Amino acid sequence: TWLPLNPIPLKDRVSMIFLQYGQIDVIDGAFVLIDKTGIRTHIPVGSVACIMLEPGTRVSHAAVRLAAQVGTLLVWVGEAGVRVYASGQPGGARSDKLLYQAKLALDEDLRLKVVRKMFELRFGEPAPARRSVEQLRGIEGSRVRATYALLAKQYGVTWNGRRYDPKDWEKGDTINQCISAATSCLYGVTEAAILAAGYAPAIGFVHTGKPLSFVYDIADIIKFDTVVPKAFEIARRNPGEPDREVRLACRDIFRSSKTLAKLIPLIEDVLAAGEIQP
Amino acid sequence: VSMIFLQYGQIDVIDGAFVLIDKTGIRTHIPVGSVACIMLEPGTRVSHAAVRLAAQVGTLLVWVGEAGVRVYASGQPGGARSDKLLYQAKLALDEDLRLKVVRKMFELRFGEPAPARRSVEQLRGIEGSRVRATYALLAKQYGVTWNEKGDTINQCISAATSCLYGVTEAAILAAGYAPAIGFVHTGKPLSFVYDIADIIKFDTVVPKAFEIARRNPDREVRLACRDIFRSSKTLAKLIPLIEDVLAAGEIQPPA
Amino acid sequence: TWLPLNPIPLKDRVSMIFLQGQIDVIDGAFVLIDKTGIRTHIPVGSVACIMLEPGTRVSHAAVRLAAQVGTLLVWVGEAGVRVYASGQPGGARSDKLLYQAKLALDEDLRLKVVRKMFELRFGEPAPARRSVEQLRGIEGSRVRATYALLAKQYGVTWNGRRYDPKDWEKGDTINQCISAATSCLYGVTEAAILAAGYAPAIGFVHTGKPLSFVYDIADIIKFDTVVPKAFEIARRNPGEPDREVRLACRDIFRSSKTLAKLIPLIEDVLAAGEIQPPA
Amino acid sequence: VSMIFLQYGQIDVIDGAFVLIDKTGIRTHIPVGSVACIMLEPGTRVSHAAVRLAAQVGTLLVWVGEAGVRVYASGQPGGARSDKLLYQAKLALDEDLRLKVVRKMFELRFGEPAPARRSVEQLRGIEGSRVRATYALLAKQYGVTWNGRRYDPKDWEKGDTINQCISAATSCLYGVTEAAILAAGYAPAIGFVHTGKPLSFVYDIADIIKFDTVVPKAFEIARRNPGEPDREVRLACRDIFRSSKTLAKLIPLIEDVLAAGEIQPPA
Amino acid sequence: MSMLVVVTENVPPRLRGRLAIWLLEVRAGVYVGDVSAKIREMIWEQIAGLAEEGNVVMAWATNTETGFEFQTFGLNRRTPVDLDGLRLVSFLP
Amino acid sequence: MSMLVVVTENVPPRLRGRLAIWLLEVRAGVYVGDVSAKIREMIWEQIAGLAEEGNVVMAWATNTETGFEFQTFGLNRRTPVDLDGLRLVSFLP
DNA sequence: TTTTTTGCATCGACTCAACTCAGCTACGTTTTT
DNA sequence: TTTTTCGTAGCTGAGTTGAGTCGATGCTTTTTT
Repeated sequence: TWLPLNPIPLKDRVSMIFLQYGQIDVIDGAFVLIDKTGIRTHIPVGSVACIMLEPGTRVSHAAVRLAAQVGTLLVWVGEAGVRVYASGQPGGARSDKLLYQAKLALDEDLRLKVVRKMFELRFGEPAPARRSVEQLRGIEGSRVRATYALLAKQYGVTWNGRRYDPKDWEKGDTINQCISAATSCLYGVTEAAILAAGYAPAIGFVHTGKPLSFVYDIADIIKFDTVVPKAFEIARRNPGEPDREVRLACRDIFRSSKTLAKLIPLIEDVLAAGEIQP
Repeated sequence: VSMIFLQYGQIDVIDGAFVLIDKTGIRTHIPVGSVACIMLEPGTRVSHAAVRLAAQVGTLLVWVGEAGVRVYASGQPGGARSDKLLYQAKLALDEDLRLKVVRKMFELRFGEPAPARRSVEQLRGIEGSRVRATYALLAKQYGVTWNEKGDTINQCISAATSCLYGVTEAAILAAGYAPAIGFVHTGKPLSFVYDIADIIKFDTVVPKAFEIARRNPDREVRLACRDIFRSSKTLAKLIPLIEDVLAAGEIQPPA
Repeated sequence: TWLPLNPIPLKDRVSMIFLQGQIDVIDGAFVLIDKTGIRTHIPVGSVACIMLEPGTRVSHAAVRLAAQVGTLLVWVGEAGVRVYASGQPGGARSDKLLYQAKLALDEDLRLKVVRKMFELRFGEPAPARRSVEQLRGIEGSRVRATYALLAKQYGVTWNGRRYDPKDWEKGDTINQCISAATSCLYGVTEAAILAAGYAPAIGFVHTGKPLSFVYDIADIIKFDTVVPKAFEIARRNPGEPDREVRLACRDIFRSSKTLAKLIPLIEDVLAAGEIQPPA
Repeated sequence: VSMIFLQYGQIDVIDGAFVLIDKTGIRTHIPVGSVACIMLEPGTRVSHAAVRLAAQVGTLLVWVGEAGVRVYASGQPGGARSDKLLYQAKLALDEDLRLKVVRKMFELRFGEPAPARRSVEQLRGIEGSRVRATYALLAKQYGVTWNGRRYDPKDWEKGDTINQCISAATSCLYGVTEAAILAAGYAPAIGFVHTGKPLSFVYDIADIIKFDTVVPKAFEIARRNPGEPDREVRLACRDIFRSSKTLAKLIPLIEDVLAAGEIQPPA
Repeated sequence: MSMLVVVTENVPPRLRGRLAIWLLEVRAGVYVGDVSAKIREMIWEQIAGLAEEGNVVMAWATNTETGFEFQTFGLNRRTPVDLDGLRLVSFLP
Repeated sequence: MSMLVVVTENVPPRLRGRLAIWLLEVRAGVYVGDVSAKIREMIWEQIAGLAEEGNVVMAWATNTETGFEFQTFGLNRRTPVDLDGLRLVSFLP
């Protein structure tokens, strides 16, 4: 005999865990991390929202299977903790919700309504009316720069725009690398949330075309309320090891500011602003 | 669409290409230009560098059972391309078009045009009827009594159809569409999978389910299906069928 | 090779537990063994009062142990009446004892203490320039009034607080609930007064008897807590009322910070005597 | 006044009388009218009915070590009757009465009256002096090397053998004295010479008679220097207490110490 | 959400792992976690369904007098005993 | 005031009893209670002072992320492991 | 060309740590004011 | 009259449960639209 294995609610979990040693295997039906020295470390995979796999990890078939059943999103990341790949629940979409999002995306009127609620949730005051999608997203650009400037001078950090180099890694600014680690964590839990809700991370409204469009859309609503400020906070002290410090700060923020708890309702409330009921 | 099934080794990168490794050395070499999708069968272990490579070249990883009789995990979860999900969506939510596809599905399944009589609700009665006829007749050529606590034959049929849903889901994910958005079947997370699978279920899978029931089992029905999917390239030919089912939709497909 | 064993704060303990077989000590732990050999471990350090029912027999080491973890042992009879108690022999600290004493010997200080007791018990100040025995006259009157009122909120046939010193069924169900309940209260109160370092014998309203101060303190909170639920239980006419009275007493003691508030109650009651406390 | 030490059995009730029971059956018969206090020595087990009986007749139960060298538990905790406590109290906080009690303590200890020109804090210097003299004189009438009584109560084996013997002995003495004070019905915390600590009066009573028996035998054991001086000093104290009825004679002495208050006592 | 402790003895490996899914195993067969009510009854029904005939005790933080509650499955020489509205453990010989 | 768990192995009987003074022993060497911070630190120093050549792990409920914290005394092959500010257990040989 | 190679659960025998108890022997004791 | 009787802790040697691993075998499967 055996019992079914169903995932527990996202609000009840730890936000994320970074694994980075040897090989991930399954033992007796549990997620296990083994290194080359034999040390087995058990990981409560069902109690985590995101498992970030850093370089040098190797996942068994059974492991990825297990993660999918307990509904944990697996995320393969690079240097500076940049999100590169994800794995989880293949039929993870629910038909009513997927079609809801889709039909919300296809006529551009509803699309516009959705976008405006995103605006209002992100900046806390209604968006200037009579304006259009590319225009308001222009506004969003302007206010974003204002925000980066302002953060840059409260935390007293030299800022020369958001630039990085997709080839070498240490070719980028300290602050920018912090920012990219942080934003990566946020995209982690956000993707977890959107997938859990049953929507498609690819179908977006402000950002479009790319596979994480909806992820970007949602995350950018709460990215400056939560993660980027503490990214600058870390950038100020110039630590030797910025990535780990950024993780600690991100988990701490996610737990203190109910982030996992409010992420799904945020989605539902964003999309509801757009016409037809769920 | 190009794809390769890998099994019993570790997937790592050498030279900036996918390699399958045993203690016997490199087992299968794969250049980055030749795969859009890599099916990882049981007993496989994916390296970080392999995933990094796949991510750079946009290669879909899918954790499946042997010959894809079960689908377990997928990279790019929730579909990777916006255009195809919206293509399929747009095809499914307005009902004149839904009607286009249902009838193309009908003809692909039965070889005879669907009567212009129609929408979606009147025929699901007919395919229901033609299905009763088919189960009956199949039950009668292989000489099987025809009328989880139940008869051997139906458990065979259900192992078989389960495998079929496996390989079908695999195909739909490979093509880049969403398993939840269906046309005949709706509402459930695997609707489209059901839609596609019921088109090709009877030419191959149910008959050998019956053969196995006659020879008297779930394990052997599963494995026999594994061999069927492998020998007759089922996943490989499933994809074009899906593309043409959806292309029957008045609307020009994505690129 | 060895460590000291100190009592933990009273506010942090379980109010009381009723036993039972024989109490023995094993490896330095309080153990209850019955005739079939079943050992039951009792976290004696986590209880403020252990009530020993008939048929229990305590070893020397057990009483020793209860004393060092500062748990009061109370031997009770049927109808759950307090009978005998055992605790720390040098459990009194001189500053507090002499404080209480000097508070007791001067009759003005005694009077102020009595008046503070009055105002804490009934909520609003005592009629001034009246005396101790006049005050206890008033307190008697207000008490009967209280019993009547309780008797008719809870709808219980009431003919006064009378009991008998020799048998068991000669008393009304209610009076019995009352004497069990009050026994529990005297339990935790004796525990508190002893823990604080005062003497249960030295009283102000009640005097002469070995539990005078216990009576004094308890009567302040007797009608705010235990007696009403004594009536609530009497209302139901149960077969064996004492155990239900026990449970009701415990949840009452915890729900209303009774253990937490008992020591401070003593301290400000005595502090009304113009003289400054030890610390 | 009257008391009995019980040990190595179960105390139960028969026909309304205190009984000590072992494997041989009834070991000791006790009528309820003849004991005010029952000292429970190690290895005893008290029945519920026994406690009930003791309670009806107001009998004090006291859990002690052998011959009361240690006091562990007491029935009627915190004293039983208010009068003895208030008597003692009133004797202690008034400093004229305190003074006279102190000088009677003095003459009971040394056999001679205290100089009236001195006061309490003046006197305890004097008795301190006599104490150093006595420790010296005892020190090698018995042949034990002596440089004074120093201790630190945080560790035990730093001090010399004689000093730890002395401290085992005085601890036992504090035992029987606490026992006596409890039996008389007074409070160990309210002292006259010693104050502040919960065993003040115990010290007060005990050092009066400390030099009778106990420190000398402490020195005897220190002199012959056996392996475990603590246990043998304890046992020797026990035997002294048993043979010389120490607890029994301790009580009247206490009553007289306090009666030396000119104030009339309780009944 | 309250702290949870699960102590197992003689349980098949599959239950050990199944518990290792949600809880942290600090000692052999001693698991610790912090879960919601409904997660606790889920874990419990897992225990009932998978313990076979080993024996498990699960205890969790509560608002009650002792401060926690606890439940058992299977037989152990330490059984819960009801005593004046307090649950205590007792031995058998 | 928080829930407390104490798990002992190969500890002398006297510590087993000492722990039984304050806590309730639901299993062999598994004790449970609900105590204050300083009662917990006392219980701990009782453990440290009495465990000898046994090994004990003590865990209690908190306000932190995981929901609990825990500390060990003596050596065991399941050790606490530091991982990104999360305490987890690992096996060794 | 005849390329059978991997991860994981189950099972059965073995080692090993530790709990639990019985019979035996000491002991009435963790002190200092 | 010669009345050694009790409770509790430490020790040591046996029965016993259960965890943990190794090596060998079976399997890539917990299904139904």
